[PDB]
Amino acid sequence: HQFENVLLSNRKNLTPQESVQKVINYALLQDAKQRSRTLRHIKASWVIPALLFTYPAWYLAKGAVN
Amino acid sequence: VKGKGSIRKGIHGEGFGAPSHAHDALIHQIKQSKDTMDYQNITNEVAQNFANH
Amino acid sequence: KLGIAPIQLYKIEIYKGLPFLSIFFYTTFYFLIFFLFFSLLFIYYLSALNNFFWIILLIISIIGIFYIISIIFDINLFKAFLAYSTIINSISFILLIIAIIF
Amino acid sequence: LYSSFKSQYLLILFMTILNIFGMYFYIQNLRFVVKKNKSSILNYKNYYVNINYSITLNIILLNFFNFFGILFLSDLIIILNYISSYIYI
Amino acid sequence: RQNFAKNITTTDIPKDSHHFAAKRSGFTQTEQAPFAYNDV
Amino acid sequence: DFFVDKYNFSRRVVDHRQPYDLNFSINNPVGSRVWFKAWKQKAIGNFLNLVGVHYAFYGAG
Amino acid sequence: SQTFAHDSFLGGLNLFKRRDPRFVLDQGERPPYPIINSNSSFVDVLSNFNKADFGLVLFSAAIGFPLSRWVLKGLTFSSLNYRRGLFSSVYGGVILWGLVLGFNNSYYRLNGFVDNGLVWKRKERKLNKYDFTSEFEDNSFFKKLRIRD
Amino acid sequence: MKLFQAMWTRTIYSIGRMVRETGLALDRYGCKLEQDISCYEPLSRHRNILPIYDLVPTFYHSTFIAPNSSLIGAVYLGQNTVVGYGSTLRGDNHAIRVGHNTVIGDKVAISNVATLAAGIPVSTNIGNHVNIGAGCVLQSCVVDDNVTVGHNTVILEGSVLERGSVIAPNSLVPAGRLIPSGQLWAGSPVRYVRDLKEEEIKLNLEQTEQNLSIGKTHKSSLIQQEAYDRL
Amino acid sequence: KQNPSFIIRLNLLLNSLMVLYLITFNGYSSTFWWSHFKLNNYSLYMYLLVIIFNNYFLYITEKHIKILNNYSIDYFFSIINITLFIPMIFLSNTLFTFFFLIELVSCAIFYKFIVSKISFKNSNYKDNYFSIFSKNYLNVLFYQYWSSFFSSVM
Amino acid sequence: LLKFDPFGFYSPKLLSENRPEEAMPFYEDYPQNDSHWNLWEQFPEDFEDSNAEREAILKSNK
Amino acid sequence: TKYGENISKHRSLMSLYDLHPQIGYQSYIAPNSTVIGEVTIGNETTVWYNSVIRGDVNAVQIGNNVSIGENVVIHTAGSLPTGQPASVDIGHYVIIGSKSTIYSCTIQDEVVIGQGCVILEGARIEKGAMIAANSVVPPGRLIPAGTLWAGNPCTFVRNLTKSELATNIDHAKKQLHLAQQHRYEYLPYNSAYLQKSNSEEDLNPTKYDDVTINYNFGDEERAQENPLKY
Amino acid sequence: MLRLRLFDAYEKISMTFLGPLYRRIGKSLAQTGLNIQQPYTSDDRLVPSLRNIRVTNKIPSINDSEFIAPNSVVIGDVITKEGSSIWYGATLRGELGPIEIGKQTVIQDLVNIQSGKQNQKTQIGDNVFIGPNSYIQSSKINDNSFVGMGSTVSTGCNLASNAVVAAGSVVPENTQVPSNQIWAGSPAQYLRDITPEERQVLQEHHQECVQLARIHAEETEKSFREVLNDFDRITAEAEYDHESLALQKMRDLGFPMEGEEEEYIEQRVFMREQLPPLESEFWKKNYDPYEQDLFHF
Amino acid sequence: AGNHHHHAGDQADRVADKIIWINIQNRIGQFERISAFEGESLLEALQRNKVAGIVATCEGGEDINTMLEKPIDPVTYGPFCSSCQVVVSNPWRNKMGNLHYLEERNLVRSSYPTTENSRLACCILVEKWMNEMIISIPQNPNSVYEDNM
Ligand SMILES: CCCCCCCCCCCCCCCCCC(=O)OC[C@H](COP(=O)([O-])OCC(O)COP(=O)([O-])OC[C@@H](COC(=O)CCCCCCCCCCCCCCCCC)OC(=O)CCCCCCCCCCCCCCCCC)OC(=O)CCCCCCCCCCCCCCCCC
Ligand SMILES: CCCCCCCCCCCCCCCCCC(=O)OC[C@H](COP(=O)([O-])OCC(O)COP(=O)([O-])OC[C@@H](COC(=O)CCCCCCCCCCCCCCCCC)OC(=O)CCCCCCCCCCCCCCCCC)OC(=O)CCCCCCCCCCCCCCCCC
Ligand SMILES: CCCCCCCCCCCCCCCCCC(=O)OC[C@H](COP(=O)([O-])OCC[N+](C)(C)C)OC(=O)CCCCCCCCCCCCCCCCC
Ligand SMILES: CCCCCCCCCCCCCCCCCC(=O)OC[C@H](COP(=O)([O-])OCC[N+](C)(C)C)OC(=O)CCCCCCCCCCCCCCCCC
Ligand code: FES
Repeated sequence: HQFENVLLSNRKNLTPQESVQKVINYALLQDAKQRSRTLRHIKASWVIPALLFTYPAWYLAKGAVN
Repeated sequence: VKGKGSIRKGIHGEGFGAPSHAHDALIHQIKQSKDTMDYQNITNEVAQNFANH
Repeated sequence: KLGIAPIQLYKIEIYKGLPFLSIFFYTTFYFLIFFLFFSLLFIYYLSALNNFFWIILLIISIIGIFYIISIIFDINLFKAFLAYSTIINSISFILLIIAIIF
Repeated sequence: LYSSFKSQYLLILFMTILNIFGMYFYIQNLRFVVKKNKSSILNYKNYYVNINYSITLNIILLNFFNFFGILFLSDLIIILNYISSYIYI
Repeated sequence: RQNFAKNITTTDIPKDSHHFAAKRSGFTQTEQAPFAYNDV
Repeated sequence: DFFVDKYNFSRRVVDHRQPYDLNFSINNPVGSRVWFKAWKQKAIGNFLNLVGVHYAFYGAG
Repeated sequence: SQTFAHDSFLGGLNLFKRRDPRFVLDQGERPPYPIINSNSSFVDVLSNFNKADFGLVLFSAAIGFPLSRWVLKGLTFSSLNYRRGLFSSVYGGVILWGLVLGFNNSYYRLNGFVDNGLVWKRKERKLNKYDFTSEFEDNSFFKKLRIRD
Repeated sequence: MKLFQAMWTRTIYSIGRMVRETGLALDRYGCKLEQDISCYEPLSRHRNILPIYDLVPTFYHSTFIAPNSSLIGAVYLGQNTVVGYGSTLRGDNHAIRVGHNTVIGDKVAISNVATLAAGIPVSTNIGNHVNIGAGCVLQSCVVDDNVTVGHNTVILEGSVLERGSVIAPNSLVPAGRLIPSGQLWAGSPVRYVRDLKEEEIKLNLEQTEQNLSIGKTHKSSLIQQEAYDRL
Repeated sequence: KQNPSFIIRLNLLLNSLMVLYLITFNGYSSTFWWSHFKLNNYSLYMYLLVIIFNNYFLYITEKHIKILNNYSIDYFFSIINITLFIPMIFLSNTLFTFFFLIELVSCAIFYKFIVSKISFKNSNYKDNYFSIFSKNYLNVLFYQYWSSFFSSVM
Repeated sequence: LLKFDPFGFYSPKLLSENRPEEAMPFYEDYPQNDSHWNLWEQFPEDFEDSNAEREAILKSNK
Repeated sequence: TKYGENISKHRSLMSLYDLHPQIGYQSYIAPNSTVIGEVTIGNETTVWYNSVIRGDVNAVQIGNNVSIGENVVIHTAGSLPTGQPASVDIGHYVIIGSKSTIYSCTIQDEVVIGQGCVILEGARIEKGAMIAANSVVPPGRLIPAGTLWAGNPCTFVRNLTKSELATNIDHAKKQLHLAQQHRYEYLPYNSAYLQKSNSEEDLNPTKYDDVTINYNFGDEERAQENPLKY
Repeated sequence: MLRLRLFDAYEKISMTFLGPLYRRIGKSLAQTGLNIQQPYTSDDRLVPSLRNIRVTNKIPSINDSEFIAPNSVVIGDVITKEGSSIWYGATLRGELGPIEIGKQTVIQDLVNIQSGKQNQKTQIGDNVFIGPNSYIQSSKINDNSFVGMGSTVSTGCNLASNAVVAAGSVVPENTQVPSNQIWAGSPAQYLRDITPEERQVLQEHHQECVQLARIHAEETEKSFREVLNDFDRITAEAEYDHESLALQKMRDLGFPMEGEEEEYIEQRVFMREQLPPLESEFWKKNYDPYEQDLFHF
Repeated sequence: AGNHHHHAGDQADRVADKIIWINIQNRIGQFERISAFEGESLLEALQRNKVAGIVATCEGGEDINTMLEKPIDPVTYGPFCSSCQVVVSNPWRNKMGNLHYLEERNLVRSSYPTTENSRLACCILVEKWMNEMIISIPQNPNSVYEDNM
C-alpha cells in the first residue's frame, strides 16, 4: 500500500532473527528494483543508437554497393 | 637529487649512478684522488687494454 | 640506384640505419618517382628499345626472385622486413612492366 | 588479369610464385604478434600516454579504404585510365 | 564466470530453513563463528 | 557580471609567460622613431660584423 | 554570361571555370578565345595587367593572413621579433604567389586561353556524344565551374 | 512507456553533456586567444558526492558528511548519520544503505562485491545506531541496530551481525558468517569471548551518542569556516 | 629547441599553392626552354599526383612531429628541397636534364640522411662511462654515396 | 561418486552454494552446466521499480 | 600563515625534480589518490580513492589490469639487506585489498592481497598466491605460487586450484568496467577554476618568464583519453 | 610596414574582442549544459583545505612544522614542534583530546590519531616515527620511538625511548613497552632486544624520512604559476637534446653564450683557479686505490 | 602450486635461502655479484639487476614456443638476435651442454668475436646448480638505429 523503509523502521520489539530476516528481505526487494531500473536504462542505451543510426548505415551501404 | 635524474642521495653522501647500477672503481678513483697517481696500478681494465693493443 | 633484388643488401643496410620517418618519406619518394620513371623508361620514353629491354628485364626478375626467395626468410629486423617488402613489390612491378611492354 | 590478357603464362607463373612466397613472408609475423600480456608502446605526456586523434582518424580512413576498396575501385580505375590515356603509346 | 543474478523476482525460490540450524549459544574460545545463511 | 551560480564570468589570470623582447625598440611599428633607432643600431652592428658581405650584396643590388 | 567580366575585380575567378579537365591544349587546337598576342614578352604581359589581376593580388593578400597565422601557430621557442619576421615572410610569400597568379592570368588572357572579352567569328562547336555530366551539373552546383559552348 | 522515458532521459543527458563540452572548449579557446592561464590551473577534481547515471546518493540534510569523504553511486544515509574524514562509500556496483543515527569512522571503506549466492543480498545494510571505528573495511555485510565495530576491523561478504553484537578492534569477520546478538567477538578470525553486560551496552550507547554530538559540532564548525557546502 | 611544425606547415602551404597553380594552369602541349622540358597533360598529371602525395605525407608527418619531436629543422628543410625538386623530373624532355634533376634529388636525399638524428636521451644510465660503437650512420652514408656514384657514372 | 550430488534432490543443497572457509572469499561454486545462453534478467510484467527510498528522502528534505 | 588557505593545494600526480609518474591507457587514478615519484602504472590499472603511492625513495612498477584498492599505501625502501633492488614490483591482474600497506616487495601476476594486509620489505609473492585480509608477510619471505597463507605471521593453509585462480583473474578483469563507469563521470575539461575569485597576483604577476613551450602543445590534436589529465 | 601593422591590429582586436566573447559564450553554454544534465551529473568543486581547522576555540598550532600534506586533516587542539612532519591522508582529530607532536617527529600516510577517552591527550616525543596506516589512540610515546607499518597503539599505552614496535603489530590496551626492546605480533609481545646495528638502521631510516619530508614540502608548496612552469620545463626536457643540456650546464657554470663573448672563453673555462684541497684530505689513514671488496666472491 | 614442502601452519621460507648467486666480470674488468631465481631467464635476472654490457635488441625473443622451455618445441623460431652473449666458465658450460642449432647460428652470426663458451642469456634458464656461476660480459654489438633510442 504505502512504502515503508524497513531498514529505517523500528525493529527493537522483534527478535534479532526476525529483525535481520526483515532487513534482508527489504534489501533484496530494493536491490531488485534498482536492478530493474539499471537494466531499463541499459536497454534504452541500446535502443537509442539503433533507431538513430540504422537508417544512415543502410543508406551508406546502399549507396556504396548500389 | 635535483637535476641528477635517478641518482639519489644517501645518508653519508650522494651516489654516482642510478640505484641498481654498479659502482665504478675508476670513477671512484678519479673523484677521490683526482690528478694523483702514486703508481700506474695495473687493473683488469689496464691489462685487458694492453692485451687488446 | 633503386636497390632492386640483384643489388638489395645496401638498401637493407640503409633501412636499418634510417629512422622510421626517413623510411616513411623515402619509400614514398622512391615508389612514386624513381620506380615510376624506371617503368616509364620501358613503357613511354625508350619504348623503341623494348626489343632489347625485355630479355634483360626477364633475366633480372628471374635472378632476383630466386635470390630473395630464401633471403626474405633469413631477416630478423623490422627495417629489413620493410625493405624486403619494398623489394618484393618492386620485383612484382617489374614483372608487370614486362607484361605491359609485351 | 592484365598478364592473362597479354597472354603471359610464364609471367603469371613467376608472379604467383613471388606472390605466395611474399604472402607467407608477411603472414609469419602474425605469429610474433601474439604477446603474453598487453604492451605499453605509447609515449607519455603530462604523465599520461599520448594518443593522437589526428593520426587515429587518418588510420581509420585508411582502414575503411583498405576494407572497401573493391567497392569503389571502378572510379579509381576510371581516373587512372583517364590520366594514362593522355600518353600516346 | 557466471555473472547472472541469483535472487530472481519472477517467483520465490523453494527452500527449507530447518535442515541446518545455526548455533547461537554455548560457544568456546576455539570454535569458529556460525554461518548466517542455512536455507536448502 | 562578476559571479553567477558557480562560475565567475570575470575570472582572469594573467599569463606570466611573455617573450623577453616584448616592449623592445625593434618590435615597435616600422617607421617610428624608436624602431628607426633600433634598426639603425642593428644595421650598424651588422655592417661592422660583415663589411664585405654588406658591400657585395647591397652595393651590387 | 557564364564567366565574370575580364575587366572586373572578380575576373580572376575564370581560372577555375574550364571547359574540359585537360591541362593544356593540343599542338594545333584553336584556343577558346581570339588570340591577342601569341608571342608575348615579359614587358607586354606586365603592360596587359588588369583589374582582374589586381583583384587576384587582393585575394592573395586577404587570404595570406589566416594562412600566415596558421603557419605561425606551429612555432615555439621564438621571440616576438622572430615571430613577427616569420609572419612577414610568409605573408610576403603569399602576396608574391598572388602576383604570379595575376601574371599567369594576364598571359592567359593575351593567349586567349581564358576569357579576354573577344569571341571567334565562327565558333567551332562540338558534338556532345559522351555526356555523363550535363544533367548532373544542371541539377547541381558544378554548372558554375564548367564552361559549355 | 518506461522504455521511452529512459530513452528520452538518456538523449537529454547526452545533449547536456555535449553542450557542456562545447562550452568548456569555447572557454579554453577564448583563454588561449586572450592569453589567460586560468584554465590551465590544476585543481583537485575530487567530488564528495559523485552520482553515477541514475544512481544519485541521497541523505537527509541533518546528516554530517565529511568534506574529505566521498559518496558514490547508490548511497542512502539516514537522519543524523555521520561519515568520517577520508571514508569512502563507493557503492557503485550495488547500493549502500545506512541508518538514522549511525557513525562511520575516518578512513572507513565500504564496497560491495559483484555477485553472491542465492538469498544473500549484494548490498551493504547497516542498522540505526551502529558505530563503526576508523579504518574499517566492509563488503556486502548486514549489520543490525546497536552494533559497535572496533577500529581496523574487516567484515567480508555475506556476514550478518545481529543486534547488540560487539567486535573488538583489529579483527576480521569471515565471509558468510553470523555474529549473534549481545556477544563479544575478537581475534583476526573472530572467536567467541563473552556475553555483553548492561554496563557495556550503556557505555556503547553513550559512545555513539557522543560521536553523533561531535559530528554535529564538526558540521557547525565547518559551516562557520566555509569548509562545508550549505546543501 | 624550436619545433619544425611551422616549417612543415610552410611546406604544406606552398605545395597547396603549387597545386592551385597546376589546377589553374593553361597552355599548349609542347616543349619549353630549348626543348629540355616537356609540357603535356600526362606529365602535368604526374607532377600533380606527386605533389598531392607529398602534401598528404607532409600532413601526416606534421601530426607525428606534434606528437613527438626527434627531428631538426634541417631535416624538414631537406624534405622541402626534395619535395620542390623531385616532381620536376616528370617534366624532363631529355635524358640529360633527367640526369641533372635526379642528381640534384640524390644530393637532397643525401642531405636528409646526413641530418638524421644520432644520439637520443634515453633511460639507459649504464653507458655513461663506457664507449658504445654504432655504425648505422656511417653505413647509411657509405652505401648511399657509393650507390649514387655507380648510378651516376653509368 | 556416491557423495557427489551437485543438485539438492538427494543430498540437501544450500541456497548459498558452498560454506566459505576462513581466509578465503565467498564465491559461488562453478555450475555443472556453464552455458552462457542466458537472457537479461526477467521481471514480472508491470513490476514496480520506482526509487521509493530516494523519493521518500527527497520528500523529507524538501 | 604557512598552512592557512581555503582551497586545497593537493594534486593526484606529482614529481620530485626528475621523477615523473607514467600511467597507461584506460587507467583510472582517483582524485583523492596521490601518486608521487617514480611510479609507472600499466594499462587498465585502477587506483581507488584515498590511496597513496610514493616512488620517491625508489622506483615503483605496477602491472596491467590491476586493482590497488582504497586506503592502500604503497611505498619503497632505500635498500634491502640481500642487495636486491628495493623498487616495488607488482604483476598483472594483481588485486590489493583496502587498508593494506606494501613495502619494497615483488608481487607476481594473479596475486590477490586481502584487505588490511601488511607486506614488509623484501617479500616475494609468486604467481597466483593469495593472502588473508589481516595477515602480515614478514621481510624477506617467499610465498610460493598458487598457495594460500593467513595469519600474523602468515602461515600456510592449502594449495589453490585452477578454479580459484580463474575466479581471481575474473574478478581482476571485472574491476575494469566499474573503473570505466567511474571514469565516464568526469569531463575532459576541469571547471573548478571557474569557481575561484580573481586575486592581485592573478591580475598582475610579480615576475614574468620567457615563453619556452606550452605543456599542452598539440592538445588540439591529442585525444582526451583520460579526463583526469592536466 | 603594412603587414606588421595589420598583424598587430589583428592581434589586439582578437585579444580584446574575441577572447572575452568566446569566454562568455562558453561559460553560458557550460551553465546551460550542466542545467540540462542535472540531476544526474556533478560539477567540479573547490576542495576545502582541512589543514588547521578550528573547532570551539581549539586552534591547531602547526606553523612550526616542516611538512604538512595538503590533503591531510588537522583539527582542534593539535600542537606540533619544529621539524615535525605529517604526510598524506593523516588525520589528527585533536578535539577528542590534545595531540602533542615533538620535534622532528614523522607521521606517515594514512595515520589516524584519535583519543578513545573524552579528554585524554596524545603525547608524542621528539625523533619519533609512525609508519603508514598506523593507528594511535592515546598513549605516551617517548623520544626516539619507532612504530612500524600498519601498527596499532591502543589507549593507555606507554612506550619508552628506543622502543621498537614491529610493523603489523597490535599493542594491547594499557601496555608498557620498555626501552631498547622490540615488540611484535598481535597481540604484541616482547621478541628480543634491539641490536646496535638494528638501532643504527632505524636511526638512518628516521633521518632519511625527515630529510625527504623537506623535499615533499618543497614540491607540494608551490604556486599555480610555479606548477605551470614545472609542467612547461618537463615538456621542454621531453624534447631537449644533448647539445641543449650541455648548453644549460655551460650557462650555469658561466661559459660565454654569444659570438662576441666567445673571445673571452679562456677567462671562464681555464683562467679561474681550482679550489685547493681541504686539509682534511691530507689525514686519510690509507691512500691505496679503491677496489671492490671481494668478500663473498 | 607444487614444488614446495609446506604443511598447514608452517612459516614461509626466506628469499635469502632461495636466491641463486651469479658472479660476473663486467665489460670494464671489474667484478659484480647479483641474485636470480629458478624459473626465470638469465637475461631477465641481468636486466632486473641492471648489469651493463648487454643490449638485448630482441628483448628475450618470442613469447610462445620460447627457448626457455625444457623440451624445446621444434616449431620454435629461436633467438631473434645475438646481442645478449655471455661467456660461461667451463664447469657450468659443460653442465649446460651442447647448443641448440638456432642459438649456435645466431652466435656465429654475431658481428663481434665469439668464444666456444659463449651463450645467450635469454636462452639460458636459471637452475639451482647454477649457484655461484661465474660468467664474463663483454660489450655486445648494436644492431639497428632504434638501439640508440
Ligand atoms: C579504392 C581505393 C581508394 C584509395 C584511397 C586512398 C586514400 C585514402 C585516405 C586519404 C584520403 C584523403 C582524406 C582527407 C585528407 C586528410 C585530412 C583530412 O581531411 O582530415 C583531417 C581533418 C580533421 O579535422 P579535425 O579533427 O576537426 O581537426 C584536425 C586538426 O585539429 C586541424 O586540421 P588542420 O587545420 O591541420 O587542417 C585542416 C585541413 C587539412 O587538410 C589537408 O591539409 C589535406 C591533406 C591532404 C592533401 C591531399 C588531398 C588530395 C585529394 C585528392 C585525391 C587524392 C587523395 C590521396 C590521398 C593519399 C595520398 C598520400 O582540413 C581540410 O581542409 C580537409 C580537406 C580535405 C579535402 C582535400 C581535397 C583536395 C583536392 C585537390 C585535388 C583536386 C582535383 C584537381 C583536378 C585537376 C584536373 C586538371 O578531417 C576533417 O576535417 C574531416 C574528417 C572526416 C571526413 C574525411 C573525408 C575524407 C574523404 C576522402 C576522399 C578521397 C577521394 C575520393 C575517393 C577515391 C577512391 C574511390
Ligand atoms: C649579381 C650578383 C648577385 C648579387 C646582386 C645583389 C643581390 C641583392 C639581394 C638582396 C640582399 C638583401 C640584404 C642581405 C644582407 C646579408 C648580410 C646581412 O645582413 O647579414 C645579417 C643578416 C641578419 O640580420 P638581419 O638584420 O636580420 O637581416 C638583414 C637585413 O636587416 C634584413 O634582411 P632581409 O633580406 O629580410 O632584407 C632585405 C631587404 C632590405 O630591407 C630594406 O633595406 C628595406 C626594404 C626595401 C624594400 C625594397 C623592395 C624593392 C622592390 C622593387 C620592385 C620593382 C619591380 C618593378 C616591376 C615593373 C613595374 C612597371 O631588401 C630587399 O627588400 C631586397 C629586395 C630587392 C628586390 C629587387 C627586384 C629587382 C628586379 C629586377 C628585374 C626586373 C624585371 C622587370 C622589369 C620591368 C620594367 C618595365 O643575416 C642573415 O641571415 C641575412 C639572410 C638574408 C638572405 C638573403 C637571400 C635570400 C634568398 C636565398 C635564395 C637561395 C637560392 C635559391 C633561389 C635561387 C635564386 C636566388
Ligand atoms: C630543378 C631546378 C629548378 C627548375 C629548373 C631551373 C630553370 C633554370 C633556367 C631559368 C631561366 C630563366 C630565364 C629568365 C630570363 C628572362 C627574365 C625576365 O622575365 O626578364 C624580363 C625583362 C626583359 O623583358 P622583355 O624581354 O620583354 O624586354 C625586351 C622587350 N623588347 C624586345 C620589346 C625591347 O628582363 C629584364 O629587363 C631584366 C633581365 C635580368 C637582369 C638581371 C637580374 C639578376 C637577378 C639576380 C638575382 C636577384 C635576387 C634578389 C633577391 C631579393 C630578395 C632576397
Ligand atoms: C556571384 C559573385 C561571387 C563572388 C565571390 C567572391 C569570393 C571569391 C573567393 C572565395 C573564397 C572561398 C574560401 C577559399 C578558401 C579559404 C581558406 C581559408 O581561409 O582557410 C584558412 C585555413 C587556416 O586555418 P584556419 O583559419 O581554418 O584555422 C586554423 C585553426 N587551427 C590551427 C587551430 C586548426 O587554411 C588552411 O588551413 C589551409 C592549409 C593548407 C593550404 C591550403 C591553400 C588553399 C588555397 C585556396 C585559394 C583560394 C581558392 C578559391 C577557389 C574558388 C573557386 C570558385
Ligand atoms: S635477447 Fe636477443 S637473442 Fe637474447
